[PDB]
Formats: sequence, structure tokens, C-alpha cells
Amino acid sequence: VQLVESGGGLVQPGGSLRLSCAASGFNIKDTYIHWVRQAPGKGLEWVARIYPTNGYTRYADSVKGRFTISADTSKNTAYLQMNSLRAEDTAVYYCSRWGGDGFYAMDYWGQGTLVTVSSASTKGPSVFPLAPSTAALGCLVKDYFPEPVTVSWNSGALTSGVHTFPAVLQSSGLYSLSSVVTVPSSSLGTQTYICNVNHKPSNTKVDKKVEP
Amino acid sequence: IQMTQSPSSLSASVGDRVTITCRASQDVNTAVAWYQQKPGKAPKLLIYSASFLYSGVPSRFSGSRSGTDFTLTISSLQPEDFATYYCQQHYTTPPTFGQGTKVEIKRTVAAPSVFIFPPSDEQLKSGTASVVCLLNNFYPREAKVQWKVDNALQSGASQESVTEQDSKDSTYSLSSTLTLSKAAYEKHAVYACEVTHQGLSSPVTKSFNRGE
Repeated sequence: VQLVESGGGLVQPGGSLRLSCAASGFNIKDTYIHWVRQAPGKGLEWVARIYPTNGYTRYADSVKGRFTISADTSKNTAYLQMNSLRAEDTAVYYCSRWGGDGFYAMDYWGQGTLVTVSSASTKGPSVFPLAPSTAALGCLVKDYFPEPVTVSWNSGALTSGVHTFPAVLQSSGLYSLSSVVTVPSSSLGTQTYICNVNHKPSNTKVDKKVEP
Repeated sequence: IQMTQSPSSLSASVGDRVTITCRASQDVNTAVAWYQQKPGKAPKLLIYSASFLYSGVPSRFSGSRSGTDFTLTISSLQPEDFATYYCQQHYTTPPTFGQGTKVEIKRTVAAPSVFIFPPSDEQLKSGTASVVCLLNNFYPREAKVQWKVDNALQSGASQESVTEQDSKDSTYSLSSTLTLSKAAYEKHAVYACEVTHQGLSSPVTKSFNRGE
């Protein structure tokens, strides 16, 4: 059993956006399909549900009128059409099902998709070295939008001792983070340390060598 | 129907017995589920219909009911149970969630390793200067990081970020980033971060002289 979502991303305030929830290993005709969302740093909020056999729907008050949940049994897929989007709608959106006609609650969930409602343009990060002089070194991943970015070290060959910090929103409205690692002092100047920064929303790829 | 979950967070050691409770604002029969959510992942079903262990969930998890009060029990807390736990009722539509319980692993006190990083020459070129202070692998989570510029305490030019608890050693890491203009950075000489933590007998200061 799988629930695989798609369709999120960055959308303008007042805009529209449509999420899909594709089911495999079971027939959505047999169950209820739910959408549940989680704003950054908050808890879980139920959004809507549908019984695909007859198309019956229920909605949370905060999305009543603006959102439409729907389903296509011949595609084994459910949808969330989001309209009049607000900053309050920024969240990770999950799809789920009532397993066992509810008795099993939400036993399977999609992987989630991030929806960001903002008028700000995309912007890739600048990557600056945190130079060393046991040593610590790292990369400052500054001024990007929107989330997320991923960081690796030496293309995944350096994993132990790495701390990639959660992004913080700066007063400018752009995100920033650092990723650091502790290495042997004796390794500096001969061992080579590169952070691999990836920002898919802006199609930005940066490999930054950090030297002492 | 509301679900009041307590406590909001708790700290317990590996092998401890953990109790999380949830009170329904009215009768919900046994239509109650418990979920686990780990950082970056979708929620995961643990208990359905108040007391039934979901397939694949370790037997240290159990649930029970007493009227409107529902209880999740972990008999022997493990390092991998670092998560937020959520109770949920589906007796009526809409289904509602409790506000969550952050569970962290208790461990012995560990002092942070402290490092300070000056702004890179590349970033100074663009006209901004970021100074980063790193606190590595400490416990507990609480720490006080103060910035001093020419021995003068700073206010409102720095932001903090903390990693999730480490899977192996159960420690935290923390970054503090002081952001200045290039012009303001070039007007001062000594940049220091001062760290107060339970694991330190007295505050630790790391500093550098600009340009040296």
C-alpha cells in the first residue's frame, strides 16, 4: 500500500494550486481519502475528506468554500484544488485514508508536499565557507527562497559528525542556514572538504570547497 | 470535540516507562488513535481503536481508555522514540488531534564544544558580514550565547538554530549567527561569543580580532 502525492510548491497569495494523491495496492473506491496539513512548527490540522464511490465530501471551516476535494476512481487518485490561497495556508499537505472504514484510523499517509504561499520571488543561496583554523568547519547557506535546500559533504562520503542546522527566516524574508562538521585537526590542508548545496526551487547547485 | 493532550513535552531516559495522556471533551467511545511523527516525516499510526497495537509497531507501545481519558504507554523508552506524539478522535467529523507531546531522551550532562567563525572574504565583498558561533554536541538543550563586539554586549543582531537530538549520543548542536553590514563590521576589532551551559563551570568565550 502506497499514497504518493504531487503538485505542491510556491504559489502567489490569492492563487490556485492542485494537489494529487495517487494510491497503489488498494482501491480508493473502498475507503475515505483525507487531506491533513501541518504549518511550519505547528501540529496537524484536518482539511477535507471524500468517499470516492459517491463523491461525498466534508471540509474544515477554515477552507470551506475555497478548497475542493475530489476523486477519480478510474485513476485511483484523489485531488485537492486550493483557491484563494493565503499565507495561513502555507503548510506541508498530507493525504491519508480511513483504514478499515475508520476502525484502523489513518493507517497510511502520503509523503507530504510543501505548499508555500508568498509573493516573494525565488532566489538561490550564496554559499560562503566557514573556514577552520579536532577542528570544525562548514558552509553558510545564505539568502534563499523558498525552502528547502539540501546539504551534503564531499558528495556523501563525509557523513559522521555533520550538523546541518534548520533554516531560519531572516528579517529580510530570506532563509539562511549553516552546515558544519568536526574533523581531525591533522587532516586540514591535505584532506579536501566540499559542501554540496542544492536548491531545487531556483535550480541552483553549488559545490563549495572550504579551505583553512 | 477537542482533545487535550498532556504533557506538552517530556524528557525520559532509555528504558524508562513513559505515559502520555489525552482527554476528550466528551464521549468518543473508543474511536481514538495515537500517532508518532519524527522530524521531516509523515505521521505514523501506533494505536487504533484506543488499545490495539498497529501491525509492525514495537510491543513497547500500548494504549488504553478510561471514559474520556486515553493513555499511550511506552514501557521501555528507546533512543529512536525521539518524536512528537499525537492523539486523535474520529467519533465525529471533523476528526481532531491533540496538540502533541514532544518526547526527548534524557542523558547525562555534556558540555558544548565552542567554535567561532569570522566572515569570509567572499561575503565581505558583497557588503555583508556574518559571524557564526557553534556549540557542538551538548546536553541539556538550554544554553545562553551572548555576542560581544569590542566587549560590548549585542542585542537583536543574532539568530539561533538548534539541531534535533542526535540519534547516537542524544546531544544537541546550536549555531548563533551575528549579521552586520560590511561598514559596521570594519568599525570594530574583537568579536566574541560567550557560552553559559550547565556542563561548564564558568562561561566559555571564543573570540577573534578582525583581520588577524
